[PDB]
Amino acid sequence: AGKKVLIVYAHQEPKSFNGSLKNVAVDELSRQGCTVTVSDLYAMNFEPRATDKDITGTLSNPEVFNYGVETHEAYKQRSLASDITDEQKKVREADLVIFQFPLYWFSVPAILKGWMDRVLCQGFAFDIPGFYDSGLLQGKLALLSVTTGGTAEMYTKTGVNGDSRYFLWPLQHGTLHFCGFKVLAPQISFAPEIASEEERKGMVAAWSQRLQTIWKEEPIPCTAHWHFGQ
Amino acid sequence: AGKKVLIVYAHQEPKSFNGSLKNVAVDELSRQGCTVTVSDLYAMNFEPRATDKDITGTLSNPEVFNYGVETHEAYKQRSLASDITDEQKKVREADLVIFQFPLYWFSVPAILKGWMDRVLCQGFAFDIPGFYDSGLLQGKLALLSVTTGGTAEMYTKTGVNGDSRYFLWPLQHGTLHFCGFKVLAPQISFAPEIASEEERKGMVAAWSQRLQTIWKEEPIPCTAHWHFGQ
Ligand SMILES: Cc1cc2nc3c(=O)[nH]c(=O)nc-3n(C[C@H](O)[C@H](O)[C@H](O)COP(=O)(O)OP(=O)(O)OC[C@H]3O[C@@H](n4cnc5c(N)ncnc54)[C@H](O)[C@@H]3O)c2cc1C
Ligand SMILES: Cc1cc2nc3c(=O)[nH]c(=O)nc-3n(C[C@H](O)[C@H](O)[C@H](O)COP(=O)(O)OP(=O)(O)OC[C@H]3O[C@@H](n4cnc5c(N)ncnc54)[C@H](O)[C@@H]3O)c2cc1C
Ligand SMILES: COc1cc2c(C)cc(=O)[nH]c2c(OC)c1OC
Ligand SMILES: COc1cc2c(C)cc(=O)[nH]c2c(OC)c1OC
Ligand SMILES: [Zn+2]
Ligand SMILES: [Zn+2]
Repeated sequence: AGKKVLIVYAHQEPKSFNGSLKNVAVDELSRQGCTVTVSDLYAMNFEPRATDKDITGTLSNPEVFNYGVETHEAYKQRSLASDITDEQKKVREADLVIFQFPLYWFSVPAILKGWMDRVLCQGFAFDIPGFYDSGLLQGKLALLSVTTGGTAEMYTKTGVNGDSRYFLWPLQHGTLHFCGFKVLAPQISFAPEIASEEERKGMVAAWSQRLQTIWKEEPIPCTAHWHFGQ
Repeated sequence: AGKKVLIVYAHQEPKSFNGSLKNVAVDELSRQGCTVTVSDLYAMNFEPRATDKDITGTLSNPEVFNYGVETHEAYKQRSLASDITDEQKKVREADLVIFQFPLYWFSVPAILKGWMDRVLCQGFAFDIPGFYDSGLLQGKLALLSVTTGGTAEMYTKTGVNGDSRYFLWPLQHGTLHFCGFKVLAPQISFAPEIASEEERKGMVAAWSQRLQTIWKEEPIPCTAHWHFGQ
């Protein structure tokens, strides 16, 4: 039915497993009659650096640059760079934001980290006060769809990498919940490179099949308990 | 002495509290007679995107681009882009790598994420085998000197942000420990912007004092227990 989805996609190679997961999301959401938009960050040469080029107006303090102060004021005055406002319009319209990426250093690739740093500015995504459950993107859903090099077993509490949920914390809690998003359970596609060709097709099908009923899902409780236990 | 230090610094404004912290680290380590080098990433316009420009010459598989495979092959065949190779020479020579940055979204700014993603490549920082305790940079020390916008009290386990140690995990453990580093206790300068002209000088002065005895320090046990445990 009547939903708008933004997929923020961070992989260099269209033929990759990430590209397959993004393409199946588009195909299935499209099939459902949803509105779908993809921000293909590498193809867009998306600027990840937080710099003074992100404000085009008179600086609030031209003597000592403070990226958070200057972008907050620029957002209110409409003087942010247009690549930022282009992504902001997509997020604003979206009911669900899916992030599709390979795990780099237990986190997002820098090009996507740059999307979070620059697009989710004060005034647009949160305010002080106006964060966590009162964040400005309240009402919207977010979902991380992550691929890893490590196996599910490496990503357990007693495994070497620790539990998968541990690395989710700065993303689900520190970023998405902070901006007010309700967070759907992560899609984690373990070790596609080590899996067989059929185990891969299976992981792509499993994502497609989940997407069929994504509008029926409740979010996670995005708490310290959920991520860490005890 | 005879020790080498690399400071990887990620802040746009030389007059910032981050800039002050970097400058006192240069001043004090220089005073002790250490060899000191600073990678000032915003001044270098450091590239954060992981792309096929990171390999010069021609590719291992030009049909399907795999960043990890290609940069592993390029490292071995000495055909990585010169910005990467320049940083790897700094790291190879360094006995201690200090990361100086403001926390962005419970993590490093994207410009710094990009240095970790691009410089810490397979064959250089890690391989199979050679990770965690046996990572390729074993013997070297690493230290995160982070400033935050939130207060220490927000960064307690039952506070709004959770324990600081929770966000340190993907950086200290998933990145630095993985590559072989012994991780020195992070230096966390909580909410400098809400603090006095002093308190701030207190904070800078304490970073300078800690640096006096930095070579006597023992690394933290970089384990799940240290980050999450009882
Ligand atoms: C800087 C860097 C940091 C990293 N850090 C981490 C980390 O911290 N933790 C960790 O676990 N991993 C890490 N990795 C590894 C990375 O997460 C994995 O390599 C990545 O997740 C694999 O996803 P991919 O799309 O690149 O896989 P691909 O190699 O593209 O996928 C595997 C295979 O599936 C094929 N395929 C594509 N579509 C389909 C389909 N329709 N059906 C069947 N097969 C298909 C592909 O062509 C390929 O042959 C890191 C990698 C780099 C480069
Ligand atoms: C995208 C983004 C994401 C963020 N995400 C997070 C997050 O997840 N969690 C979080 O807690 N915060 C977050 N922050 C806020 C950020 O971490 C802090 O704003 C930053 O850490 C403050 O350090 P600074 O150097 O930038 O401060 P400054 O503003 O430069 O420091 C405060 C004052 O100290 C002055 N000063 C400089 N040198 C000295 C000195 N020698 N002695 C005394 N004073 C001096 C400065 O001029 C200034 O007036 C985020 C910010 C942005 C922009
Ligand atoms: C930094 O690169 C990689 C890092 C990791 C880390 C930190 C943990 C892990 O379990 N697997 C990895 C991996 O896959 C085997 C990588 O390369 C593909
Ligand atoms: C994205 O920006 C900010 C984010 C945070 C987060 C996630 C937690 C926190 O405790 N403080 C923050 C902060 O300091 C006021 C920021 O700067 C405005
Ligand atoms: Zn949460
Ligand atoms: Zn560790």
